[PDB]
Amino acid sequence: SICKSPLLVSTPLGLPRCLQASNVVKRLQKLEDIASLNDGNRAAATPGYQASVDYVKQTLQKAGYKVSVQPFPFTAYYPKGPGSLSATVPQPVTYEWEKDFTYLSQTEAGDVTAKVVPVDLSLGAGNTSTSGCEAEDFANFPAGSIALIQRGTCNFEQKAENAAAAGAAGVIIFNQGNTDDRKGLENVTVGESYEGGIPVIFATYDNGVAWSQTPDLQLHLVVDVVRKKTETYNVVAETRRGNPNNVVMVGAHLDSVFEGPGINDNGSGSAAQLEMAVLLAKALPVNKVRFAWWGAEEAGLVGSTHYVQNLAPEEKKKIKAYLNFDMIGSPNFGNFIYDGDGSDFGLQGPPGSAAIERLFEAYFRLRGQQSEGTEIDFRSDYAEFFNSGIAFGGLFTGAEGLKTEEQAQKYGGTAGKAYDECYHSKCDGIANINQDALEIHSDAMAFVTSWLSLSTKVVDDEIAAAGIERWGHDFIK
Ligand code: NA
Ligand code: NA
Ligand code: NA
Ligand SMILES: [Zn+2]
Ligand SMILES: [Zn+2]
Ligand SMILES: [Zn+2]
Ligand SMILES: [Zn+2]
Repeated sequence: SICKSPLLVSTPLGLPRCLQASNVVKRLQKLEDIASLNDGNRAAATPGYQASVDYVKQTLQKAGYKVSVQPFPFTAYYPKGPGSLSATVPQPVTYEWEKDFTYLSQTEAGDVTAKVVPVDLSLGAGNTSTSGCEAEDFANFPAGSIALIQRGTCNFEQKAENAAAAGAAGVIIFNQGNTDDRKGLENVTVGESYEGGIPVIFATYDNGVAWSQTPDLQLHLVVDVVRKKTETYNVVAETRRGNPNNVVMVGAHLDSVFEGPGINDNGSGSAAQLEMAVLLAKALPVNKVRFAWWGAEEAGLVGSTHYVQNLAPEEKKKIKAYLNFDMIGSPNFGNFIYDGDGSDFGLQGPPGSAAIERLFEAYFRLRGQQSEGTEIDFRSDYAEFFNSGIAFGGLFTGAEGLKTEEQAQKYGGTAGKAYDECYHSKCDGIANINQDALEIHSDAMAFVTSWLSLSTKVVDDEIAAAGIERWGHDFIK
């Protein structure tokens, strides 16, 4: 009733009043029901994702929006079982899955036994290895061997594809070892676009050093995964009203990991943004508001990156600001605002990102809540907007990091536990939501979206004055 009036939903203090976490939770329950009917997940290239798309689309159509379901090619990747790695020559040694070695995400499967050949290594503290980054590194590389490659400088995908082009049967990339914190296993990917055709694993630095100095070494490596070329979808809609040349865009990825329902990650952002879009159907914005639900974020930001890269330059220039909402209901939440001004972590977003951050900061302060910065190093769907020079910001309640004592004093909850203990897990379901955090973060999403829908001047002022290790969850280099 009252929240159908343009006088409420058009303005920054009216829209949050109308956007209730309890109503967002009803949408989260629908996503939970979808997961339960579709093998327990809403992952890219699954019926659970398709049913999520259908729900978002129908909801938007019922609220009066035209909806664009935008397909894009997508190579799905699924680990089927643990990997194996053993030395056969000069002496039999069994290496330990998830201790000595792990998979590169998006690797091909394989079962390979071959001589191990090091490629352009530069060992030791402080090294600036470029191992495997240039085709010349593989001059005189014997086809059929396993390439032993050191992390450094360029993307894992480039190292592995260069090895494949030299006829390698498999690739072992070991951590760089230039600092003490770069010697263990890490979450690493060859990218959804990997086309090397051969298996690729990651190993600890010390294992790489020792293997590189073992004469006659042969390793037997088994990678048990499946890749499948298919497609997935973004869902895009925009208000009929508002300046089409000054678009305020909001996004939230709609896919989960395969491991679970993805209710906090990222049902929370998807559902809050959907409630906001439904409310904004009755608003009278000055600037057009565009809403995107991204596919395949968990595979390396594939949907959001595809959307931005495929916009005609004229269309890209019309997007003035991008706001990203990825995980905003964490049970053990902190109040995190993207650090667009680099005040905390030294990485600055494109001009206008500071103004967006300041809007979120001021809103949290007005509500009597504390907040703090979080990193913007290409961890979610703003990445390609950032890369394209578009001002951006966003909100986050925390994932696998452990809450600090100071944060427990500011936000409550439990110090020493993850902000979200069900991150990327089967338990990321309907119970894995803090409704107080969801309420405040949805309120702030609504306030800043509505503010910018009336005036982008704070962003425009910074644009006028002005004159990559990860890509999503995994490290690309
Ligand atoms: Na080289
Ligand atoms: Na692709
Ligand atoms: Na990952
Ligand atoms: Zn997410
Ligand atoms: Zn995630
Ligand atoms: Zn900051
Ligand atoms: Zn509220």
